[PDB]
Amino acid sequence: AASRPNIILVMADDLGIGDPGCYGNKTIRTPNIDRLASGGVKLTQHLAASPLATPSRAAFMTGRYPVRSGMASWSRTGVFLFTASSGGLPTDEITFAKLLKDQGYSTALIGKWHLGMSCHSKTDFCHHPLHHGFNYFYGISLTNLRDCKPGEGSVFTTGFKRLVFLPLQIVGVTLLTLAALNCLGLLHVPLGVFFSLLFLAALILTLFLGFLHYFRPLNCFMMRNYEIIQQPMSYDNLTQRLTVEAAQFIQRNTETPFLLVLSYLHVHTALFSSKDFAGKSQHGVYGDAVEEMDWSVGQILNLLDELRLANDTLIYFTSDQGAHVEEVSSKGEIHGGSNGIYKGGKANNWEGGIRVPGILRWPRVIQAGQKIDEPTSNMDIFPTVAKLAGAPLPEDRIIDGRDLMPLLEGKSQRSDHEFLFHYCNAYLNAVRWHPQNSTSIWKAFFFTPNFNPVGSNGCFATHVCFCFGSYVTHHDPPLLFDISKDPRERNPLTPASEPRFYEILKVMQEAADRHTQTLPEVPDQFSWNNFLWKPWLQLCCPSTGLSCQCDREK
Amino acid sequence: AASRPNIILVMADDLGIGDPGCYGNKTIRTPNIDRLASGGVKLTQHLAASPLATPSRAAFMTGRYPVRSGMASWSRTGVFLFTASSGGLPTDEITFAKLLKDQGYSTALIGKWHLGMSCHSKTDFCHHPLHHGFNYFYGISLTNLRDCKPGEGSVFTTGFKRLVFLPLQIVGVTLLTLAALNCLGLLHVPLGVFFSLLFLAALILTLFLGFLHYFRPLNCFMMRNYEIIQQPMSYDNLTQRLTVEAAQFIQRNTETPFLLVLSYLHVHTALFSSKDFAGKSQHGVYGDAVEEMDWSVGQILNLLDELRLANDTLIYFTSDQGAHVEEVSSKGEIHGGSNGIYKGGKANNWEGGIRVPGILRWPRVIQAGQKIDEPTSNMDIFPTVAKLAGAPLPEDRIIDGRDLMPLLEGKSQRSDHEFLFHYCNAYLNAVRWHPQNSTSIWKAFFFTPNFNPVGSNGCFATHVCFCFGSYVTHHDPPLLFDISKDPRERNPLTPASEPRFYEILKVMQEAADRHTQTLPEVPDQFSWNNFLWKPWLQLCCPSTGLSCQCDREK
Amino acid sequence: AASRPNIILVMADDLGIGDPGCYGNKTIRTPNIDRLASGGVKLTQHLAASPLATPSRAAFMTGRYPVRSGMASWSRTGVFLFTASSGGLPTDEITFAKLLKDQGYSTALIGKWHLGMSCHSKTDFCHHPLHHGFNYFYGISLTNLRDCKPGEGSVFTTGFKRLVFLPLQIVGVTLLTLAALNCLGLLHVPLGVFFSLLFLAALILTLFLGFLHYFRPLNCFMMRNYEIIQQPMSYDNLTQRLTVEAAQFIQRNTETPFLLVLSYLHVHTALFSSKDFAGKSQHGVYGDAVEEMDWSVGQILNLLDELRLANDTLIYFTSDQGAHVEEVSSKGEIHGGSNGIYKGGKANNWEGGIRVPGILRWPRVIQAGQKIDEPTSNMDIFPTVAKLAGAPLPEDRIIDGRDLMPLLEGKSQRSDHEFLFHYCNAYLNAVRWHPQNSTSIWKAFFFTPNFNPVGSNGCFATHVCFCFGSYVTHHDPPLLFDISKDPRERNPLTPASEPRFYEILKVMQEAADRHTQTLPEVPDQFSWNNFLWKPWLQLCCPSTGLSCQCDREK
Ligand SMILES: CCCCCCCCO[C@@H]1O[C@H](CO)[C@@H](O)[C@H](O)[C@H]1O
Ligand SMILES: CCCCCCCCO[C@@H]1O[C@H](CO)[C@@H](O)[C@H](O)[C@H]1O
Ligand SMILES: CCCCCCCCO[C@@H]1O[C@H](CO)[C@@H](O)[C@H](O)[C@H]1O
Ligand SMILES: CCCCCCCCO[C@@H]1O[C@H](CO)[C@@H](O)[C@H](O)[C@H]1O
Ligand SMILES: CCCCCCCCO[C@@H]1O[C@H](CO)[C@@H](O)[C@H](O)[C@H]1O
Ligand SMILES: CCCCCCCCO[C@@H]1O[C@H](CO)[C@@H](O)[C@H](O)[C@H]1O
Ligand SMILES: *[C@@H]1O[C@H](CO)[C@@H](O)[C@H](O)[C@H]1NC(C)=O
Ligand SMILES: *[C@@H]1O[C@H](CO)[C@@H](O)[C@H](O)[C@H]1NC(C)=O
Ligand SMILES: *[C@@H]1O[C@H](CO)[C@@H](O)[C@H](O)[C@H]1NC(C)=O
Ligand SMILES: *[C@@H]1O[C@H](CO)[C@@H](O)[C@H](O)[C@H]1NC(C)=O
Ligand SMILES: *[C@@H]1O[C@H](CO)[C@@H](O)[C@H](O)[C@H]1NC(C)=O
Ligand SMILES: *[C@@H]1O[C@H](CO)[C@@H](O)[C@H](O)[C@H]1NC(C)=O
Ligand SMILES: [Ca+2]
Ligand SMILES: [Ca+2]
Ligand SMILES: [Ca+2]
Repeated sequence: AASRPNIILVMADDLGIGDPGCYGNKTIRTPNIDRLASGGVKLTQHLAASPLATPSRAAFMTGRYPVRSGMASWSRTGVFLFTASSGGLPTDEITFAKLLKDQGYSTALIGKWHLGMSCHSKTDFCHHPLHHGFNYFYGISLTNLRDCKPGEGSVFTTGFKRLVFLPLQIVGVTLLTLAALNCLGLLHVPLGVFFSLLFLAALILTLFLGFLHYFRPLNCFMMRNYEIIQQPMSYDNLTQRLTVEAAQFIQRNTETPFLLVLSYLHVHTALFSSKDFAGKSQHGVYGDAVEEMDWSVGQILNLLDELRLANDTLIYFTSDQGAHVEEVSSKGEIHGGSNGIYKGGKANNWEGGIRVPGILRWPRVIQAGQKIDEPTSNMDIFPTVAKLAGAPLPEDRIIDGRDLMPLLEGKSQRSDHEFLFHYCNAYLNAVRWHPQNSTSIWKAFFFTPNFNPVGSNGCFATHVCFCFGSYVTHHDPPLLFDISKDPRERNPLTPASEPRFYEILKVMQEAADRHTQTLPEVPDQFSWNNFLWKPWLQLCCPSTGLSCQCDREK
Repeated sequence: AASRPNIILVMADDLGIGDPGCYGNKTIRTPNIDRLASGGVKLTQHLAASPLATPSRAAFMTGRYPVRSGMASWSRTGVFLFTASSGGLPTDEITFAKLLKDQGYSTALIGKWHLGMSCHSKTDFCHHPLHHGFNYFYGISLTNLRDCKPGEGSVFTTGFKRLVFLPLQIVGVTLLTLAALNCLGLLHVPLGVFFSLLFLAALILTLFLGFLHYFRPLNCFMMRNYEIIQQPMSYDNLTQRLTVEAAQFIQRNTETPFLLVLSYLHVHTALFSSKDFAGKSQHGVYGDAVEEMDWSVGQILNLLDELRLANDTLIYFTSDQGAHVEEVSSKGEIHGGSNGIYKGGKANNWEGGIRVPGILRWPRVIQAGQKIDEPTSNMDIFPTVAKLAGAPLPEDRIIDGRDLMPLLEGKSQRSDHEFLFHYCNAYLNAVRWHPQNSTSIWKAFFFTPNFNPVGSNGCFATHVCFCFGSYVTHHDPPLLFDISKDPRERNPLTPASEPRFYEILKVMQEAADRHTQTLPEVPDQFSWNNFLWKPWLQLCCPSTGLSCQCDREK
Repeated sequence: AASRPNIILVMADDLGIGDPGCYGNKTIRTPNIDRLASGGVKLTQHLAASPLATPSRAAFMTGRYPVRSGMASWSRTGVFLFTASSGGLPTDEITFAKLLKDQGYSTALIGKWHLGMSCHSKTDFCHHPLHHGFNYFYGISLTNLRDCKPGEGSVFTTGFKRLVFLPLQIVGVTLLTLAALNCLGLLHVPLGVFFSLLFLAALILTLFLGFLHYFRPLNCFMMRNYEIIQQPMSYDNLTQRLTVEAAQFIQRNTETPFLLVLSYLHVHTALFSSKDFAGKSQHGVYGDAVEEMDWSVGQILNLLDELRLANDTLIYFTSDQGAHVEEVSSKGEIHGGSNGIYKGGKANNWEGGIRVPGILRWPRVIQAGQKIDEPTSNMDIFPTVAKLAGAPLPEDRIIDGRDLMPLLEGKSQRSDHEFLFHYCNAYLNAVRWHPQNSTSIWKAFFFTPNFNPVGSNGCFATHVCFCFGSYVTHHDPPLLFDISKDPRERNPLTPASEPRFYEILKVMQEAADRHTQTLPEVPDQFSWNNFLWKPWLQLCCPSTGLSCQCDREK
């Protein structure tokens, strides 16, 4: 309440709720994260606003459902995949960094943004962190990917199938069949037809080889503020470089209230580790990455102690969504983390998709060793930090998040989230209703993703499930659950609360009905126009030839 | 004589007469085959009707010289090389399986057929085993080949030279020369000429890469009856899978007279072995394959003993032709077996080409431990088994084979084969005359194959010798031998029997003359029309894309 | 003086003056070369006439500056790089081999020529050793190169950049950009434009792959006299094969005065060694090659002792120019030798480029253990050997070399080289003035090569420095040195001899002025016409197809 503490918000990438020690895992070392939970409050029902990166991060920055800002797609691509695309967090949205910057906070983003970069010109930076309330940025504008690390697979394999391999197999089989029919004297094949087929194969293959050659340097690079500093990105000491930049930022601000958003690349695939962590872990390179990340967190923690800032710094730890079930190396090396008890994971709205770790420590104000089981959202951070900074909330627009501090301080027992809505990109997937004066958590599913292998935990054919069409199965009436009684979501409710369906579904359907009546009519940041590679947007660190390449970090 | 015993005919692929233990080899373990010879009769002059697979097997199935059925080519290709080709054992030919099936035998083929599959439509199966007297088929329609096993060479290298590498070298050298002449100002080369050359190179290379990609799955696959069960064929436990199918067939017929043809893939190249045999042998992976094959034979033998069928089962063991001398890995790893004393081998009519093991066991009727040195043919099985089954011989056509049982039972001392003819595919290579009341074996050569390396045992330039033109050398007068005196064929007769040439060559030339007067005028199953790949004949096990691929065996 | 001794001239390739034991190196074993220096005279200021192979060897053969014979280029290519090019030592030049052959010497060249081969027809051999005074030739017509040994790099990388990789990157980026603009609806791209781009890429790549495939066999091959004997050249026992041919030549001439030029392939890159030398050395495969070369020299030395020819054989040892500083494996493996104290090296006119070992032994006439510090040239051999053979010098043309024997015999104290000129290919680089009755060595630089990495010893961007344009920096006034006081050339003279510049530069500039007034107007053996690959000049040892390939040595 206008006391202006320092604020550090830490976001892991695809860390599952079953990964940290303090959430039940007995073999992953996260001693510094569980230190945070033991010294503070550990949220038990903390819900990301989407099970994919870009929309979850949009909602975290704005305190607003991603559909309110057109940051959720209608197509299969739910996150930005090219740095040189025009979609991004709209210029008229207000982040908590801007709210806090307007109150005199020093603001910095270290690590992953994934909310766009430029719009019309490669230097307008309309969606860049520095245009969205951050005074300093060190990190990457897009995301880590398999493709960013050579010999680690590709997130584009499904796409290569429709657009490259299958057309090229049709052309090739047509050419071989025509040549045989010609040779057997069943068909005169004009050379023009052979020419057309060879020409088409050569064009498809050239485009494909161009994509293979250029994607990593054009899309996997490090920036400081508006400049490229390493292209392609090096994984050498990556996490340590992020740690040093975050520690240095804090040291520049020991007498100035500051806001640090520390947005790790871990543990999104293309897993990696320094020499100090490699090989020595529970579940493969995944474990080394998880606990390299915990090391980095401890380094920041030890800094605040050394600098005597720990008592009046609020620290929040989360991941943007749950771990990715379908993430399996071609050699079967099991990447992706654990969501523990809960079903599903990244890219669906089963509990393992959206229930993420949520830890808050603020030693001066928040009682240590607490545990909040009430439903909270990662959109709640926006109003929490705004009030703490003395920044008024925006009054020209809806804010879906709710201040956490009355709950964190014991002034309140039940959170201000009687209804929450679970979107699958742009499509309303599930409604959550934790009724008042009640303990149960009603959860209806307008649809469910068709898990690709039988009985399997995920959608291993398309690597992620989708939200619409052939990949999904609608349910009428809505398909109801009680998350209070079974977290594992392993039995769909019907015989128990049957004398209650139509009365409680009507109050949940009206909530959705009332809800989608506040959704206005906004540009789609994921339209083809805004998703596709635009040559004039491509940032290219000057090198020899037309090559994009430098290591100004070195 | 209408006693209807069970009948098992076992055919190895390219097993040389110098390979089995019971034929003199002191380092290959064939304990189950030599068991057969010790319990039965071991033929010393058993002669395949051709030194190549397809015609030898045609003659074995029909009891008839391959030229009688148009199953011998005039070109360099002597065996079928594509499953989707229309040549095959003609529909009007009668196999011993059909003769025996018409007497109520249960009939089965396990393993290699190599006598065609379909004619006009991919499902007419006009040449398939089930249309030629077999009630059940488990195996492959074509043959094992180097190309069926990845990283094992190719039988098509000679062909790649004429059709791919040499044209592509001409185009490439023309293009480089033209570019230099253009650049030096000696010749204006229109872009159309460069375009034509590049276009032609691209087309040749695409066709070649298509062949490299598709040949194995389109031609190396397992079938049961009319259905593909594994495509491409897996070599995992291959011989054991064949053993189980053959044992199961016998077990379905313990009270029904049955005919099992067991036609191994061993020891034709693409050699292979289970884990139980790999590495532990005499002469490389060849030895492991030979004695894996002997293991399989012992398993059938032990079955008949367990089931109490051994006493009234006739068993025959042979290979389709002699071992392949010219079969040498690129790394020099010596594949192909041994023909021992005899000269030549697979694809020529020297003794090592056509003299093959021939073992018969029938404990109730055939005295154990016997040894027949009289000339016999692998065409003799057809009338042997027909009489045993009570099936009358076809009387509308010539049968060249002769019942073996009077000889096997000691009722006769000299076989009914005063003259035999040795074809090199469609061309009469050699005449054999074992005169009556005589011991010598006169063998004339109308021509001989030009062994490619000097003094070498085979034709290592084209991998096999041929039967016509540049690869051969005619001889007038016919070039005479006495196989009784030297098996090694190491000295051509002239000074010894010189006062006998013109009198005995005239009686052998009249035999050939009389012989080729019975050869009628028949379709060529090896014409280009019938040898070449026809797209509409291609069996393709349904998979994703246009790919031919399944493992319904699994 | 018409005593007709035998004469052996030994030339290493790129052996630096800091490599032999007898010149100060304490870790390279050259026991047979330093034996030569201990038994004879070791020249301290022996200067190659050029720091590149072809012109240095031209000047050695003719006793004449390379510009006098048009054997120095104006372009970046300073040596012949194709056997099938028409440039070469002009037919009107006279070598010392021809002078000596005309006096009745038996003459032989063993090893590297690098002065051309044929002119208009592949069999005119207008520039071949046998047309330039040698009666016998065993060796290579061009040079050893990285490209002659597979997996050893390429001397053409810079060229691949301008002519292949950069054009192909422009075409590829244009194609990818056009495809994206077309796809985004900003530009209709006609198929003709895509076709043109693909066609151009295919042509560039075909030419490049043709160069990669054909360069080694077409340019790296062994000859005896006018015939190819091994194509491509084998490195197996290469140095030993050269040793045997040189020893055999001597043995054919134990009673006939003979001239042996033994021109090693060592130690030019594509380094190599027999089994007897591999792995056991100071500075890598370079050391093994250097001391394999010393072994070969000892073998010739021991021969003359065995044959009792050592006392009246004059032996000379040198290398054609200094070691190559910029020669570094891609894996950083340090190839190229050491120039010791002196600056620069191969392809520049700093002292390390042109100051080479120079050893003479002639036990009957030359006092052992001597050391000549006077400036001498590798052009001095021509008149030395001519007088020894009784051959008169050519009187229709200038000879720049000067007989060494008055100096070697102690009849004279100062050499006849008051002025020498240091050419960078065709461009006068430096003037050397060792004034008379003086000890200092004045050296002016009209220009200097711009060493590519900062402070680096060489020009590592273009692998060698050049002589003109962007790679060089002119100096007015000429940039003066005193080589007597500092060999390392590490301080440019100005404050010391400042009251002497304009008076001594005017006498050195007049020397150059007077000098270039004797340079006549001659064909350029390095014109594009004479450097470029001509298809009709290509020697091709007959093989299968259009392939150039044989091992008649075997
Ligand atoms: C005629 C139809 C062509 C459509 C091709 C669209 C071009 C796709 O653009 C791709 O985007 C990536 C940029 O990050 C790059 O790696 C590749 O250069 C590029 O091929
Ligand atoms: C300094 C920020 C970028 C300005 C440089 C503009 C030129 C960008 O050049 C880019 O190079 C890429 C591969 O080399 C291509 O794939 C892109 O089409 C091209 O736009
Ligand atoms: C214009 C001249 C073209 C003649 C090419 C003949 C096509 C050869 O057909 C080949 O047969 C095999 C089928 O088993 C396949 O592996 C290949 O698809 C195919 O290229
Ligand atoms: C089920 C028995 C076959 C019916 C399927 C008909 C389609 C066969 O498709 C075949 O695919 C091959 C490679 O994919 C091509 O090389 C052949 O030209 C093509 O005929
Ligand atoms: C239209 C412009 C084309 C110019 C290409 C010049 C051809 C270069 O000639 C090259 O020389 C080498 C001979 O030793 C060979 O290895 C290659 O065959 C050849 O490509
Ligand atoms: C015997 C001396 C040479 C006579 C043979 C003339 C034919 C030379 O053929 C050469 O083959 C090379 C690659 O194969 C090509 O690159 C050359 O353009 C071509 O001229
Ligand atoms: C923080 O609070 C604890 C407990 O009240 C105290 O021991 C510690 O010294 C405080 N640190 C600072 C920097 O005030
Ligand atoms: C703990 O994490 C590992 C991998 O990070 C996972 O395999 C395991 O299932 C997790 N624990 C539980 C109880 O799920
Ligand atoms: C087969 O014959 C042998 C010897 O006559 C006998 O020992 C054996 O029991 C017989 N087997 C059967 C199944 O009749
Ligand atoms: C026995 O077989 C091996 C290979 O199978 C062969 O090398 C050997 O020559 C054979 N024995 C005789 C006597 O030929
Ligand atoms: C060479 O000279 C030395 C010393 O004068 C002598 O010992 C040796 O025998 C001579 N050799 C010949 C071959 O004359
Ligand atoms: C001796 O030679 C080696 C390599 O041949 C070189 O590294 C070293 O510098 C040389 N010695 C001196 C004193 O330069
Ligand atoms: Ca994520
Ligand atoms: Ca065979
Ligand atoms: Ca040199």
